[PDB]
Amino acid sequence: MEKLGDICFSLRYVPTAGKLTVVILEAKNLKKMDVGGLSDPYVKIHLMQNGKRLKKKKTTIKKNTLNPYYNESFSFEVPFEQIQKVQVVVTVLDYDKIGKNDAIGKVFVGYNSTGAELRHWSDMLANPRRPIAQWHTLQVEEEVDAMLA
Ligand SMILES: [Ca+2]
Ligand SMILES: [Ca+2]
Ligand SMILES: [Ca+2]
Ligand SMILES: [Ca+2]
Repeated sequence: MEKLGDICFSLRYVPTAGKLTVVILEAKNLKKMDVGGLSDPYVKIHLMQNGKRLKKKKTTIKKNTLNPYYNESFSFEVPFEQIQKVQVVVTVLDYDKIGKNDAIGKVFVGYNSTGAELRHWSDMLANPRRPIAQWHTLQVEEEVDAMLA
């Protein structure tokens, strides 16, 4: 579908600690969202269960780059009886000094995820020994929101 860029993040889930850790690592080949410029990307994470947004986090903003590096870690309290139902939604947006920020693209992993998104989630569930990083193709916001609704 649309060439919007790719996002790399790691996942780890430790049931005895009830802790899900998501590290936003880097993105690549992001779409330009500023006329006569590049983009000023930041990343949002939503933790969702049953269509309800339970937690939200945001990375810092990187100026003028289509290939940002973050290495920003976020942790979430998720008990073992809930982990199978959660969705981790990752959105890359372009910060604008004036007006609304511009969503570049979005992806989710977790309950009801598909393809490489499901694979990453499954790998996390099987291997709490270490964080597992994987790249993900960004999709247009409208498409992902439809799959989450
Ligand atoms: Ca813009
Ligand atoms: Ca800026
Ligand atoms: Ca901008
Ligand atoms: Ca704007």
